[PDB]
Amino acid sequence: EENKGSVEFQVFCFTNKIRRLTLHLELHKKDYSSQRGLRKTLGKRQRLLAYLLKINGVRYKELISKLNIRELKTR
Amino acid sequence: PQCPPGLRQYETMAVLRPDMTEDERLTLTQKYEELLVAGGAMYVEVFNRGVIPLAYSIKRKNKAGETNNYLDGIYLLFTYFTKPESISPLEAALVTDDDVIRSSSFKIRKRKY
Amino acid sequence: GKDTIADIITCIRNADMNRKGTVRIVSTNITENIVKILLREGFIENARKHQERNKYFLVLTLRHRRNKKGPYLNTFHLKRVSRPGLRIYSNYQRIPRILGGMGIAILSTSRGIMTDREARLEGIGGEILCYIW
Amino acid sequence: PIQSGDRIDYRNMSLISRFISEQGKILSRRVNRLTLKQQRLITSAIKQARILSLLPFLNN
RNA sequence: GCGGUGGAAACUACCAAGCUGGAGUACGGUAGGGGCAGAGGGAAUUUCCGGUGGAGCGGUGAAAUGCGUAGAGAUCGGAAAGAACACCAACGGCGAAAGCACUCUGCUGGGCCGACACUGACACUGAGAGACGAAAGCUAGGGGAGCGAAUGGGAUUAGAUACCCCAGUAGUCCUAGCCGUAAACGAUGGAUACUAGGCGCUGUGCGUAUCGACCCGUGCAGUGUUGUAGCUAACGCGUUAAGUAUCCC
Ligand SMILES: [Mg+2]
Ligand SMILES: [Mg+2]
Ligand SMILES: [Mg+2]
Ligand SMILES: [Mg+2]
Ligand SMILES: [Mg+2]
Ligand SMILES: [Mg+2]
Ligand SMILES: [Mg+2]
Ligand SMILES: [Mg+2]
Ligand SMILES: [Mg+2]
Ligand SMILES: [Mg+2]
Ligand SMILES: [Mg+2]
Ligand SMILES: [Mg+2]
Ligand SMILES: [Mg+2]
Ligand SMILES: [Mg+2]
Ligand SMILES: [Mg+2]
Ligand SMILES: [Mg+2]
Ligand SMILES: [Mg+2]
Ligand SMILES: [Mg+2]
Ligand SMILES: [Mg+2]
Ligand SMILES: [Mg+2]
Ligand SMILES: [Mg+2]
Ligand SMILES: [Mg+2]
Ligand SMILES: [Mg+2]
Ligand SMILES: [Mg+2]
Repeated sequence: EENKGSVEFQVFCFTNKIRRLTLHLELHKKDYSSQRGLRKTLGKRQRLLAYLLKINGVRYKELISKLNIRELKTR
Repeated sequence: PQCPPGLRQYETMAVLRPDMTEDERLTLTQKYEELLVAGGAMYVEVFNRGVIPLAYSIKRKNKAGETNNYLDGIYLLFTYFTKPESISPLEAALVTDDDVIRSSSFKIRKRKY
Repeated sequence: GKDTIADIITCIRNADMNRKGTVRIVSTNITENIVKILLREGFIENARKHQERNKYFLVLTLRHRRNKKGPYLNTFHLKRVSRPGLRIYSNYQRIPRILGGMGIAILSTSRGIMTDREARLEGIGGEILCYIW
Repeated sequence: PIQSGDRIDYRNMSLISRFISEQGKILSRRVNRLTLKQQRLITSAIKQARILSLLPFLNN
């Protein structure tokens, strides 16, 4: 289905699992074990994005405008 | 065969006071079957084994204020498929009743050894 | 595998110190050429290539134990020089020579890989890959 | 030699009472010669049964 | 050494396209005291209310303080409260570390394994910076059985501001925060590659054994004990290196 390994699909799966995790992190604030994972996965997504910005400028801008991902920290 | 579509499998044991009749027992039966089915249970399968002496004496206070000391007990066994969301009230709803002296519920996992 | 050259070298050094004649190494233009050269200098018995799952392996036969394994007068040394951290180059008049010439120095130059001998004949300098005793 | 061919639970009392001491203590894995997985499952079972008063903590 | 010009193109760098074995994604499995939250459980202890009973209990190297005829302890029957979870438990399990174990349910973090299903170097490390971080401690509100700094009595002693005994407040517990230190120890930063074995365990996978439990041999992933090469000032370390090399702090 599409490419399940494609950059943009992966970044999506990540952004989505993160915004999902957000609710759990809001309800139970004392769970640090889970937050540590969040920070890890966010790291992954951020990496892929940096990579994709290097490789293709167009696909990148399209993607972060599409998935409502916050603009990059290289500015 | 049993096949849940987006549900969790469950077993529940309930222990009731020995002083009960079969009509009061079936009324409880009916009641809890209805709570389950009202909670989205597809397949309520109930089974009964009543009146066994307990390992140990248990005490239950009533709403009438009675201290009831038991020896025997009524074991009700429930296989049912409910959403993980809806198992929440059931357990307390079992605790709250004066007729239910000891309740416990288990999730069932497939055995692979 | 930050450095590939160093790694080949190491697999040799290790298999050597443990008295085994046979080594598996992973091939590459560099690897292959270096091993060729190693053969024409004569530090190693025989080379050959293998392939599986799109992987290439040069197996190296190695010079037999010295008149037993316990009593070894000689080992076969190897040393990385230009390495990712610091790359060493040399002109024609600084070209290294090893133990008065008993050992050999490998150079990558404009004309390809060679020993110091070749570099002196042709008058070329370049990047010094490693030394061999 | 000895083995579990039947699903072990808290309601197979025959089973669990094999692996229980006279005093109702749980016997160790080294004694019962069970795989670690088994032993754990037994243990939790015994505790659950103990709560449901199917088997006693202490004796009479 | 700097500057101009003419050549070479291996290696670093650049530019264009490719490739999976590195790193990930999906898919399917499976073990687990991972974490947060919510239910439920029983011993034991302490106090209180009774019945019995009627001189000592309790404690120490030996004593005494103490508790007791206003009925102690002992024993049976009641309630009530808090805290900790016997056996399992193991030279076992998960966790980044701190740590995590009566039971259960729910929300969720990782791990590992087998398949090409996919992307195609997306890697490793990390100055600054951020999060977590035993116990003691602190602010605010609760809670207060046991234990117990401080404190007091009793001893012991030349003395005893100690060790022992009798009491006993903070604190230990919960909620919301601060503090950021420990022999926070493997006294061993991280990643990758590569180099005998023997005996063990945990997870899975394969073939065999039966056609389901073993069983065997094996493939991985981690974990434990001896030990060869090699290393080391010795002790020792030894595929989980303190070995042979590369990179960053
Ligand atoms: Mg120069
Ligand atoms: Mg010049
Ligand atoms: Mg070229
Ligand atoms: Mg490229
Ligand atoms: Mg009780
Ligand atoms: Mg008394
Ligand atoms: Mg571990
Ligand atoms: Mg999980
Ligand atoms: Mg492609
Ligand atoms: Mg720092
Ligand atoms: Mg903090
Ligand atoms: Mg504290
Ligand atoms: Mg103070
Ligand atoms: Mg005390
Ligand atoms: Mg004093
Ligand atoms: Mg006290
Ligand atoms: Mg706090
Ligand atoms: Mg320090
Ligand atoms: Mg230190
Ligand atoms: Mg066996
Ligand atoms: Mg291993
Ligand atoms: Mg050791
Ligand atoms: Mg050793
Ligand atoms: Mg050292």
